[PDB]
Amino acid sequence: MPNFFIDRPIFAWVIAIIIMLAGGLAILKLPVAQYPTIAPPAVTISASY
Amino acid sequence: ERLSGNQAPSLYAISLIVVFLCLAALYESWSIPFSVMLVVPLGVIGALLAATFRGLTNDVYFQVGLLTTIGLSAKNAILIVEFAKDLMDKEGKGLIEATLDAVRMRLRPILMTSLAFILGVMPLVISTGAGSGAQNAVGTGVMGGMVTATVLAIFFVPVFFVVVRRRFSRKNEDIEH
Amino acid sequence: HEVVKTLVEAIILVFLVMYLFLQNFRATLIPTIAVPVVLLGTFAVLAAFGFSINTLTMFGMVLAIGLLVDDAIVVVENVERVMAEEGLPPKEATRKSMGQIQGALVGIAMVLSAVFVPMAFFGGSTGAIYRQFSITIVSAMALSVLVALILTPALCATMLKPIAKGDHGEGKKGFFGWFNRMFEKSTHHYTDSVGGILRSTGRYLVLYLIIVVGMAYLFVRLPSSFLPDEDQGVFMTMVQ
Ligand SMILES: CCCCCCCCCCCCO[C@@H]1O[C@H](CO)[C@@H](O[C@H]2O[C@H](CO)[C@@H](O)[C@H](O)[C@H]2O)[C@H](O)[C@H]1O
Ligand SMILES: CCCCCCCCCCCCO[C@@H]1O[C@H](CO)[C@@H](O[C@H]2O[C@H](CO)[C@@H](O)[C@H](O)[C@H]2O)[C@H](O)[C@H]1O
Ligand SMILES: CCCCCCCCCCCCO[C@@H]1O[C@H](CO)[C@@H](O[C@H]2O[C@H](CO)[C@@H](O)[C@H](O)[C@H]2O)[C@H](O)[C@H]1O
Ligand SMILES: CCCCCCCCCCCC
Ligand SMILES: CCCCCCCCCC
Ligand SMILES: CCCCCCCCCC
Repeated sequence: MPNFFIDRPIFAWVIAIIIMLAGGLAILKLPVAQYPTIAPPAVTISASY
Repeated sequence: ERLSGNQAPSLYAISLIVVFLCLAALYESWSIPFSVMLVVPLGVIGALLAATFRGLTNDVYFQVGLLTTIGLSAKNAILIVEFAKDLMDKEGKGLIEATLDAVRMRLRPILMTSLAFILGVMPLVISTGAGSGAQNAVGTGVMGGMVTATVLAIFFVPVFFVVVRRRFSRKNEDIEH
Repeated sequence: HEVVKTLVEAIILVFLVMYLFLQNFRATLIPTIAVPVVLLGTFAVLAAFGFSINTLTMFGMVLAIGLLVDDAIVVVENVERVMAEEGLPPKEATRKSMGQIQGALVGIAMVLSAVFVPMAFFGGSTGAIYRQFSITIVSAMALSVLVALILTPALCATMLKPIAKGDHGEGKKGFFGWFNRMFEKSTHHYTDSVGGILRSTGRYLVLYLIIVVGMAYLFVRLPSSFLPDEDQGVFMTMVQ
């Protein structure tokens, strides 16, 4: 693989660039939070007498 | 929408860029990809003519057929310049010499595909009955695009290439090894 | 069902064009087999990804035919060429041929996915429509490459007629002979022409730039819609 790309620097660049703009695009859509969901879910039953 | 709209330019811009990048890797060149990308207009013009002349509209069906038309004319252009480029590189053949030997070797396979596909979509363009609205829309775009792209590309591609080869090289244009 | 039918007609129409050029039953049969193999496989891929058979996937199939048949034509034709440019036997000719284009076919599928994938990414309701085409067409291209690397070469090496160095059926008696004779001369006419366009060139960028402004001109004029209204054989009347 290394020898392949040593003679094909442009092809090496293409992979790196495609990867980069895929990440740029990802950054626009990705949600933002402090944490992901970490609390366990709860269900509550409420009744009145 | 609303919710917002018009995402077309962004996604086709990036589409355009990725295509150029893939072509750069394919040819190990930053400039040669243009001798392929330049053919995009050649199929679009025909798709636009047929649609307009037929009272059709720019819709989903028109968009997808066009991509298909662009795809194929891209594919034809890529194989042409791939043949020209190799002859020069592998063999010694000089610019013109190879551009002409390539385009000549490429003419037949190109015509086989174009006419097979143009004839293929004829049923759609001719469609009447259930869903003929969609069928007509798909067929006439592709038929128009394929025709112009086919006739225009076989002449414009060899051009694109030599103009691009000359504008971005060093030596040279003479036979060699 | 109407789209399935044009799908079948398109395959028949393809077979007839193949025959016009290949002028032989078994050769025309090669690209004619590749098509239904790839298409049917595509249905399998759609199922594996939870897609359904719908107007959009069906039209993706139809458009795929152009891409599919082209992969096959490129493979078979190149062998037919090789064989007439060397007189290599069929089995040997495809081996040489495949080694020559095999890398391009794969490369091209990748550049192509770049033109179809992006629309899998439209947002909202819209997005689900375009996505049906993306996956159908991209999948088909993938399978098409596989088939071009597996079946087509095998089929070429066993079903293709040996061609003698220099033979172009130019000396066949009948329509083909006349067609074969017509195509060669026309080819030279083609090469000649191109030969002259290259001696000039500046005049053709002008032309290109005309075509491009023409293109842009027509584009901004062409109204835009989404999906057409279909006559679905029914309607309603509201009374208030
Ligand atoms: C690597 C080469 C790739 C080349 C690709 C180029 C070919 C594609 C060109 C046609 C694309 C569609 O063209 C453009 O589409 C959008 C919607 O998607 C239209 O936009 C209009 O219709 C849609 C319909 O719901 C709305 O989302 C949009 O808000 C509205 O303004 C534009 O009026 C039209 O001009
Ligand atoms: C070589 C070209 C390849 C492309 C061909 C593509 C064909 C597209 C077909 C789309 C519509 C078919 O729709 C589908 O048909 C089959 C049978 O015909 C039905 O299937 C039903 O019929 C058959 C018997 O007649 C039974 O084996 C099956 O158990 C039953 O469920 C499906 O319930 C229906 O949804
Ligand atoms: C998210 C990751 C991003 C990666 C995306 C991938 C980029 C797209 C690849 C397209 C290139 C086409 O496919 C590949 O291109 C290279 C580029 O010279 C070609 O390479 C070809 O020429 C060289 C010599 O110059 C040979 O050593 C090689 O065996 C041959 O295949 C091949 O025909 C093909 O293997
Ligand atoms: C002299 C080396 C030239 C290599 C060019 C690489 C271009 C990187 C572009 C980065 C785009 C995000
Ligand atoms: C996507 C940006 C790629 C730019 C490549 C430029 C290469 C120029 C070297 C001659
Ligand atoms: C998308 C921009 C690509 C720029 C390529 C420049 C080519 C320079 C070659 C010397």
